[PDB]
Amino acid sequence: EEYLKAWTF
Amino acid sequence: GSHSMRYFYTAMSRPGRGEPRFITVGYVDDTLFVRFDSDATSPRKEPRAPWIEQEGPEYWDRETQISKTNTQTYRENLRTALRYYNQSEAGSHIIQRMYGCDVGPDGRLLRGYDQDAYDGKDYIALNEDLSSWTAADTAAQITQRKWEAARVAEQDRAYLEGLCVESLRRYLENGKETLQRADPPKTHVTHHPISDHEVTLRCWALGFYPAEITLTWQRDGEDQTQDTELVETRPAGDRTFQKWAAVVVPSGEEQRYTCHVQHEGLPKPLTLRWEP
Amino acid sequence: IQRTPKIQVYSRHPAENGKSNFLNCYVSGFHPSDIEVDLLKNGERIEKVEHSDLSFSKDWSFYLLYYTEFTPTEKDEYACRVNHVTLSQPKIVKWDRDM
Repeated sequence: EEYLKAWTF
Repeated sequence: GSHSMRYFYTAMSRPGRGEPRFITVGYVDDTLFVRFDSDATSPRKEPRAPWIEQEGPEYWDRETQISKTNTQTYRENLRTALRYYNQSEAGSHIIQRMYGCDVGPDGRLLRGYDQDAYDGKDYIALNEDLSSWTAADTAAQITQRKWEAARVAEQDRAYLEGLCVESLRRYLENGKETLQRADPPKTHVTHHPISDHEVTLRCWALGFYPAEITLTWQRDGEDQTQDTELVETRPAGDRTFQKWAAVVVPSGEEQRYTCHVQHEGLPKPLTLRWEP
Repeated sequence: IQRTPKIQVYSRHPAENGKSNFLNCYVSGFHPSDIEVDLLKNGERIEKVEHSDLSFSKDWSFYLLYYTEFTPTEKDEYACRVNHVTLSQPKIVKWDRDM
């Protein structure tokens, strides 16, 4: 399962 | 044994040919189990291994949503990277990410990963402590600053220590027939004269899983690294891998050479010779 | 900045004339990801060749497997033809059952 949170560069 | 789960993202801009393509593949060890492609007819997370197919409809909806959101995130990242490197909008660029977790035989976290690259070079990576970042350059330092302010590392640590090892544990059990089966190499040595006084001895390893293997030649018990041609381990297409190592030897001297094979599927390393 | 592909052409199972098998062309170690790969039978492009989903190694370099069903014979020649930004001309690697 992936992680749903991603912050941008 | 020890196991890994990894997700791999590729985001590739293509000016004049639409928005950047976003692809995700997920692996447990050397087994692909899930894929997403933004260029698919109706993009969603798709199963690629039988043992993931028992995840219910809620799993697939949630995972598809993550990938759709990521497509946008990584498109923003491509725009941002252009700015941070003072690059033109005419060129095609690539961001890659790899992340996931390694676990031991008891299933406890060995270590976590979250790494990004830009145009094939390191950009930023979560340190093994899961609490700080290594930025490759002054551009990535801007990202580092942002991610420190937002406490991103803490949120990655929570995933890596929790859901990552939790889902990997479940997959290993559900896929125990295959994921927890090592297939040892089928080995043999071939012999081909090149010329009157030179022969090629090629040591073959076929049909093995996982991909990790060591193949070496020795002459009189001494490693022949410089004069060994070793090909990259390659997929057979049936889950298994192949590899060979070759050495050119003087005619009549074949029995001085031994091939050594190490693989997790072998209880002990093997020693092979040319068998006429 | 740019990395040229390594290329290997081989079968899934040991080759036996008249016995159906799979012909593989594994391209690896390349960057960027755009790549053109054809499998050839006697110089002509084989239709409907399938390939794996784009993946990459620990060093960020890409790899792909291209594959098709084939029944090897003594006479028929097989090869893989690869083009990439790093190559000024397509590279042809012939199938040799001993490699």
